[PDB]
Amino acid sequence: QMRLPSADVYRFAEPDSEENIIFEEGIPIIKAGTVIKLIERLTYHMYADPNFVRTFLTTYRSFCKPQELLSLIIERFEIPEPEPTEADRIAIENGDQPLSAELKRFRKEYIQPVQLRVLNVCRHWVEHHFYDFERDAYLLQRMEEFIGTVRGKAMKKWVESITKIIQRKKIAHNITFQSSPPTVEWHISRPGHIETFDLLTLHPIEIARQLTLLESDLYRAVQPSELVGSVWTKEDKEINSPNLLKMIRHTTNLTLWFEKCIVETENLEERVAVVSRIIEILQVFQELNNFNGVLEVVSAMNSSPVYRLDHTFEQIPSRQKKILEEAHELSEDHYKKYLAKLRSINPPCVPFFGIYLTNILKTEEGNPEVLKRHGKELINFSKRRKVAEITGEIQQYQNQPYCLRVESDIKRFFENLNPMGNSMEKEFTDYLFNKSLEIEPRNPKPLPRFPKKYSYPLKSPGVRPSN
Amino acid sequence: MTEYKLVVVGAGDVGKSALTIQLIQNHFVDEYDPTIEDSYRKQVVIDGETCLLDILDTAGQEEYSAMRDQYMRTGEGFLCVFAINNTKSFEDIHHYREQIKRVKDSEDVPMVLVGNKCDLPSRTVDTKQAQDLARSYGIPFIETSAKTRQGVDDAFYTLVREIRKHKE
Amino acid sequence: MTEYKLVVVGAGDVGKSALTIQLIQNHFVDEYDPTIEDSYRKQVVIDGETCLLDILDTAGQEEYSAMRDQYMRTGEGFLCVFAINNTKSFEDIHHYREQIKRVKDSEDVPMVLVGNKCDLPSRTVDTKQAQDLARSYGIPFIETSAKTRQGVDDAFYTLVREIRKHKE
Ligand SMILES: Nc1nc2c(ncn2[C@@H]2O[C@H](COP(=O)(O)OP(=O)(O)NP(=O)(O)O)[C@@H](O)[C@H]2O)c(=O)[nH]1
Ligand SMILES: [Mg+2]
Repeated sequence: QMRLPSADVYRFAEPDSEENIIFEEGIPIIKAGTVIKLIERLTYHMYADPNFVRTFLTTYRSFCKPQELLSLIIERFEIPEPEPTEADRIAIENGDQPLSAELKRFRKEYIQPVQLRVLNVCRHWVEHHFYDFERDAYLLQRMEEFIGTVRGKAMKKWVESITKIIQRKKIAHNITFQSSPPTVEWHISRPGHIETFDLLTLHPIEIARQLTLLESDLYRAVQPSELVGSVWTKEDKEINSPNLLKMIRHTTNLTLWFEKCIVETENLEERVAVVSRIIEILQVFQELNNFNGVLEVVSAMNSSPVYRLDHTFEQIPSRQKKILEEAHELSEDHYKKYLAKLRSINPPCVPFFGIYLTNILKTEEGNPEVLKRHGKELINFSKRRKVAEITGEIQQYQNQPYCLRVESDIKRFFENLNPMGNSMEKEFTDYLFNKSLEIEPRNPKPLPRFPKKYSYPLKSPGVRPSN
Repeated sequence: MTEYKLVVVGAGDVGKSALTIQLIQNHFVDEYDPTIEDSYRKQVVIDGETCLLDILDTAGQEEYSAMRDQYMRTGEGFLCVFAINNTKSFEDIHHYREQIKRVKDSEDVPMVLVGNKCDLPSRTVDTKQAQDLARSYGIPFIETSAKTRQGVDDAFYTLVREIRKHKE
Repeated sequence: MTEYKLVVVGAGDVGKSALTIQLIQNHFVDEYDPTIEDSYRKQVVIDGETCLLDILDTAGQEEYSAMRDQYMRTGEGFLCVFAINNTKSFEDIHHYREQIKRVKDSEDVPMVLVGNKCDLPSRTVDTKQAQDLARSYGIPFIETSAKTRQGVDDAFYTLVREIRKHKE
């Protein structure tokens, strides 16, 4: 190959061996390595592995401090020239202008790629994972000291880019659609009257479209820094993961709201009309590929207060019972039928964090932090590559937005949902169940008739849009 | 080959994911992949009869509080896991048992109280108190340690035996 | 999902990054910053069969990113982009195609010529001229603009059709 600089003056020139790095059995996939090797493969010169830059920078805070990583990036960027050969010295010794046959190759195959990928890591680090520099104001200063050090007309355009990004990130996305958004669909409730909004007054579609926009927005705000450390379960959940916990707590609100609407409707004829309205909404969630909503209506019909309502489910038309059995099969058998649906759709999506949270958490517990081979402790990069495949599977769904019109009046009604009221989690769950024992008492007690509650008609406009 | 559906139930700080893993990772801890089907499904021989365990462990989804009813409905037997360290997790077992009871709608549900992280010191819960609680419920009690894999097999096997007994 | 490793090649300042972000995130970037290596991942359905595009974004600055031969080794189909208001980048397509064939060591590599920057009133390159170049290579020709999101969804989808025909 080529004569890399001496391993004494340059740490990263040390040759690969089973005591440094382990490759998984055309780009090699590294199973483990010492830190020095990981930054060597992060900015390797032979091949381009732009996943590695994203996999390393997401998960490296377990094994390398942010301050220590940047010290390795400086040491990688400053590559010393290899010692000249004897003939090259003879020109150098006598003052003759040396041909530099090997140095000319070295600067084009080793320095130029490696110095260029180091700035790629530096700009990728600043642009995406900027929270490292905000927390540590000393790190940003060392970052800007390094950028000023970069010299040459080559790579003088890039240090303009990193600097532009830093000044943009320090002080802190218009979307273009090929198609016009479909027009808002209205029902008994008329636009602008927030006081008359409810489950039956609003059109089934527009409940489902505004919930999809509301839930998509909460899904697109979840950054990988709130998942990679298994941090949402730690005692700093509200500081580390405010975006993720706002989406979980929204999904819980709708599920209890769907429970509350079903069991609080005393009259059987009304209640059947409500349960059918919710299933019509669950049907639009499947059209919009809003799988979070599908599993927050399915989770309401499988809840203990609502599952037992066997009288109100017999009166549902068999068409809408076919939807609920189809929608409930997504969650059966460890989400096997839902995982196959998530990978065979044209995504605008709202996937379900239920299964990305239980995979990130079990991947971090199961696999060992370090691999010990030949008596040396290598960082288990296979553990942190599996984790970054999940946080990299979240992001391939966050990119594409929805082509739906945001209705400010409805979207405010769903952000301000308080099904619990002032009650606590256990009291409400009991309050819903006991109210379910009141409206359909357990056998053999009779089913008592109850007064009608809603004044407006209960005919459902249907999942079909008006166009 | 009967397939028993087991569900691990507990709080988020009692380390139940470690319990499921230690059941599955019996040989080596070099590798673990929760996505593939072999991670939550294990074929085991119990009392001379072969059977299959399909364990629904939902660690990390503890904040999805409304979806607990849907998860516990799938399984036939349940583990109620409480950390010996956390005295708070001990009074939380009652609610998990009550919820399991009203989901399956039956007064007697195949269940096994499990005490996790038993090996570490600062045992805020005594063995006698947990044994008394299990006697009150009528369910077995098992002490398991997530680190040393001590008693995990006992816990899952005793749950399987309770599932079999409730069937007959 | 079958995975397609698209590679976006082209001269500098033609819109490879704006055209790729426009497909991925549906938002147009106006600030111009040179890109060494970007990799974007998209899942789409193309002709009914769901595929996962792995769109590697290359660098366009000659002599300022000399790793070009490294990207072309790993790609399946290429997307030669030139800016129609920029004549110089149009002739450069021939060098890119020559550099692609040598690396892939074949003369039938799946390619698409894409003429970016349509919304700009100045036209230093005519559509008739570009199609004539596209006709000789046999690769199709797509007329795209990143700001108005015209043809950007058809440009990448066409290249997947070209790879699909080539693969069998
Ligand atoms: N008006 C207009 N401007 C465009 C269009 N496409 C790209 N641009 C602009 O032209 C410039 C090109 O940006 P960019 O997409 O980054 O080009 P690039 O190919 O990535 N440059 P490089 O290859 O060095 O990375 C940017 O200012 C971008 O906003 C278009 O269709 N219309
Ligand atoms: Mg670019």
